[PDB]
Amino acid sequence: IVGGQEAPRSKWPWQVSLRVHGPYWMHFCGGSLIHPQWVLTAAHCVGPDVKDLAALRVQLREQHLYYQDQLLPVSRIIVHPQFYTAQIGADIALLELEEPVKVSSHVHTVTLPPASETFPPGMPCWVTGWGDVDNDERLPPPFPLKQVKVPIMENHICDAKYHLGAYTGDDVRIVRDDMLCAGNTRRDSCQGDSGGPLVCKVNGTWLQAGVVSWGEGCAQPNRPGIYTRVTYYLDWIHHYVPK
Amino acid sequence: IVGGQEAPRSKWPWQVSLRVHGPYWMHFCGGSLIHPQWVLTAAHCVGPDVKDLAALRVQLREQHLYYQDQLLPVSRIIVHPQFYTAQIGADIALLELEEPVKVSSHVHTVTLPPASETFPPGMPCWVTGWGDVDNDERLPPPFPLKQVKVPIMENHICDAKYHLGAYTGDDVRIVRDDMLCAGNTRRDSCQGDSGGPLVCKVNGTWLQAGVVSWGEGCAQPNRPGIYTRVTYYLDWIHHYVPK
Amino acid sequence: IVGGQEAPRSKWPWQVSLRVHGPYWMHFCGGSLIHPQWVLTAAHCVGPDVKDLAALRVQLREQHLYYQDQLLPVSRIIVHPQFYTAQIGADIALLELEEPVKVSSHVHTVTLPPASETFPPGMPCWVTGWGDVDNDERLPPPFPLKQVKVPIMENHICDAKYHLGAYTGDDVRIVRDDMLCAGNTRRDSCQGDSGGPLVCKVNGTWLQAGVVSWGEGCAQPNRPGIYTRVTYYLDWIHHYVPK
Amino acid sequence: IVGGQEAPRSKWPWQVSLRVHGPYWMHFCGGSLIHPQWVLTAAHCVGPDVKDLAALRVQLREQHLYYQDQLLPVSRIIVHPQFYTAQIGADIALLELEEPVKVSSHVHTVTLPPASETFPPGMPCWVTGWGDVDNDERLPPPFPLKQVKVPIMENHICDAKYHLGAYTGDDVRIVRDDMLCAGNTRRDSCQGDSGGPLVCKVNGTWLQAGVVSWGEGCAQPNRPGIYTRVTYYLDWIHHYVPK
Ligand SMILES: NCc1cccc(C2CCN(C(=O)c3cccc(NC(=O)[C@@]4(C5(O)CCC5)OC5(CCC5)[C@](O)(C(=O)Nc5cccc(C(=O)N6CCC(c7cccc(CN)c7)CC6)c5)O4)c3)CC2)c1
Ligand SMILES: NCc1cccc(C2CCN(C(=O)c3cccc(NC(=O)[C@@]4(C5(O)CCC5)OC5(CCC5)[C@](O)(C(=O)Nc5cccc(C(=O)N6CCC(c7cccc(CN)c7)CC6)c5)O4)c3)CC2)c1
Repeated sequence: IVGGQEAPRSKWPWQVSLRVHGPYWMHFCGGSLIHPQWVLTAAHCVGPDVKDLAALRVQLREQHLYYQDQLLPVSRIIVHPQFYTAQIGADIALLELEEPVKVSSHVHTVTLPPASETFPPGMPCWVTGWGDVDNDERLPPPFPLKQVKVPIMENHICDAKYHLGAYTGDDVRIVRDDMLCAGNTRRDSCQGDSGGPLVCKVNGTWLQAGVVSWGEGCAQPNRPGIYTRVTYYLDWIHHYVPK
Repeated sequence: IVGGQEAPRSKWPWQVSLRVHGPYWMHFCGGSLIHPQWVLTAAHCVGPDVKDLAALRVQLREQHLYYQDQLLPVSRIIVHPQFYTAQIGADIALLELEEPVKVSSHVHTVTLPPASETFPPGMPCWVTGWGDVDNDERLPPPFPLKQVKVPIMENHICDAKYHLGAYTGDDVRIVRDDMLCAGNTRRDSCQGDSGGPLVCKVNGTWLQAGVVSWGEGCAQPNRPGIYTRVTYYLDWIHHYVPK
Repeated sequence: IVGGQEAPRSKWPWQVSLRVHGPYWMHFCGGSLIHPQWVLTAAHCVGPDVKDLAALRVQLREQHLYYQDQLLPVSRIIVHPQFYTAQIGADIALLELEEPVKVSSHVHTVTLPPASETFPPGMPCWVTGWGDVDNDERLPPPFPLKQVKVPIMENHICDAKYHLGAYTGDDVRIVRDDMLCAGNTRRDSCQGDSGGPLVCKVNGTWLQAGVVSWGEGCAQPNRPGIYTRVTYYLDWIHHYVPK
Repeated sequence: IVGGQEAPRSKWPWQVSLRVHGPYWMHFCGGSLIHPQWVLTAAHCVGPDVKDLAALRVQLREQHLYYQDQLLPVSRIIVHPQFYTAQIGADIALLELEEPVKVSSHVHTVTLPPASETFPPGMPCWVTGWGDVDNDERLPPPFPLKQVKVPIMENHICDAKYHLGAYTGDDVRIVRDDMLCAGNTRRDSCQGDSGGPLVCKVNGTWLQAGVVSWGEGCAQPNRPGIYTRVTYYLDWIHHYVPK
């Protein structure tokens, strides 16, 4: 998270950290608890090549990575079959947990938006995670969960911005219809935030609008952060995740 | 180049080295001289973001990088407008030199294929460059130009290999019709070879079939190297480069 | 620490962590609390060049680095005047804190040896710290304090091992009389343990025999760890540190 | 070499490069040809631990490393038995070549000073090599031999300078009597120059005054480069090297 600050302990009860087996169970991506037994993340965190389920675990909301881990095994990785790279799209994946989580005030699910939900441009939304604090700058120990408020932008404007200073033809699309953009040169998601949630409080209720997916670096001029647009994939989500 | 040998001095008179300004004019991609004032290379070497032309030079064929440099400045970078990433495609670009070079047996242009040539399996094809000699393994000093003979694999066969060990659905095409595949687990291009030529000998004349573009790693199982298919982009090249 | 285990919370109440200012207050050496206003450490951690005091803090015993920091500023760095490099010797220094700390069962001083104690082989001695767990292998998050029991080797025996596999003449002393040797190819201190304590239990009271100083690598054949011999420098310590 | 420039091809005919076996025969230290069959270098290049002679080779004067190597095997490494570290001293070593070199105008020996030679303070002397061009800044390809003129300083002044900004007692010697200092914050030797020569033209004749040994970094304030003083070790040199 670039430009953010450390979250309050009572916020973001759905944030999860994805861990890979090595010298220690290292954080490599975020995710969100969308059902007691399912985590929503980015395909590129876990694909497109098949990975060993035994080398993946999930950690539910922690204020500081690694301090009090209680790592959870995964029973299935479901990567959207249309995924090959983030810039092509379909950058979305589910992780089925071995057990359903017992939810509490502190750890519980996020609400998915209705299909008809229109997150208007400029709506203040929040992105969270334990990623880099700027380009090639790791989050320091003790690894606090960070948050930053990022305004939604229209795809047409996000696409336009990505063409400024690029050779790509102005009619050749960069920001696809299954993506969603937010952020600016002061506030953005970054590497290691991928897979985590972009949430908007709509009339009092938090909804997950996006999954951190890509961008050209972090908080660079005319390069806002790009997310997988949750409404676009609700039908695929609900093919696996009970409603 | 993986599994090469050092090229003989008399071979590959069209090979060029693209240099970026820093503590020294460092090689980052290859190219090919296709006219006395024009180099063909990969878009991803110079795009999709617009670069300062002053920080780019071209070196004509050299047997060892850096030892006898005579760097040439570039007047225009022209990147295919459909280009955004190598995985999507249109990974092709042109550099116009500030001056026409003088040709000789030593240093001369490569012939572009006619539109009809498909370069089927069994064609004798070579890829050349100053790239890594294996995954994350630099070409050592004195940086000789290397070559390797690479077997062509039909696109559909290549596409199918790319799906092995992947989550991506089998009907979601990875290897696109503007690409071409060549190489195996012994013989491949690698990072720093990008933008260089894949040339095949057809009725006694070397024709540039491909531009080194991407792959999953270098000489990895089921992951042949991928090249931009030059025939696809002849009309575009001809918008800029004279007969 | 090589071949350790994580220390129990109730052990080693004198262990401290020395921090340097940067993107975060990063651990670079250990120390020991020998009086409420004084930390003992290795000269090479803070010398021989004079450092900005403002860029140095001390952390009192912590079970995991960084998670619950309460950093303390230092008023004086006092480095043994004979010190230039750890191989020459006098690898010993004192930090005076700006305030006296409050002691407890949790956090308290270590007892210095009487001048007469030699710490011969077979004494039960432990070394503790937050250093590497093997050569070029960091302690992973969550950075627990580690301990390992290390066998003492008499100086002359140690000196003789240091000559094995070396060109240095056998009568040119390597392991000096102000050093002490402990450890083997399973059990050793390592980088980032420097300045921390080697403590041995003598008639029911833990005495600090040594300050982690140097070695050829960590747990390498014929290369036990080398510590500054605290008895050697008692008079110097007592110039500064009260009874 | 810091602050220098590329040498003329006709200068420094005695410079040699020491090579270690790996992915390529990499330069790691310099040396000087002091007899047709002997190279003078620094002990720390090849010691104090014993190394495999099969993994060492010598390269005679090259204008650019690696371009035209003709590597020579070594028949014996003689490390001064008083050597353990550069800061202690005796940082001098000989390498006996498998064959005597046929000397020429281009490649030939340097003259050793008489024992009585006094290189006065301020005498302009030259240091050469293929080392770093500043702290942690490698010499770029194509690796030209560099030179820099460095004035000799008296040991007493060099020692004094190393005490400025240090905790080491002003009467505790840092720059020993078997060392010699030269250089300043604009001109110095650096890492990878170790083992090479410091030469002074005395009344028309080049003599080797020093062997590059150590310093605190390169071209840092009050930290001139430190060399092994050749006159000090003439008797040891001439114990092995014919006169
Ligand atoms: N043997 C043939 C041959 C010949 C020559 C060269 C090679 C190479 C090709 C590359 N390669 C692969 O294995 C490889 C394979 C398949 C796909 C890819 N490409 C990628 O997936 C990737 C990545 O995006 C994944 C991590 C980088 O790598 C590519 C291919 C060459 C570079 C790329 O197309 C690429 O780098 N994409 C890209 C495109 C646009 C922006 C960014 C970028 O700036 N990022 C940093 C910021 C980050 C981010 C994360 C979270 C949030 C934000 C928002 N602030 C941003 C997103 C990525 C990255 O895609 C690489 C190694 C060998 C092989
Ligand atoms: N298991 C016990 C244990 C516990 C804690 C820690 C460890 C470590 C200890 C260090 N270690 C060794 O293997 C080791 C072993 C023996 C000796 C040494 N020391 C050295 O020889 C060295 C070097 O000087 C050799 C390269 C660095 O390393 C030391 C020991 C700790 C650091 C040192 O004392 C040291 O660094 N010396 C030093 C002293 C003064 C200046 C410079 C320096 O700034 N240099 C950079 C510039 C360079 C230079 C080259 C050419 C020309 C110039 C002139 N401009 C300068 C010279 C070195 C370096 O000596 C290191 C790894 C494990 C082990």
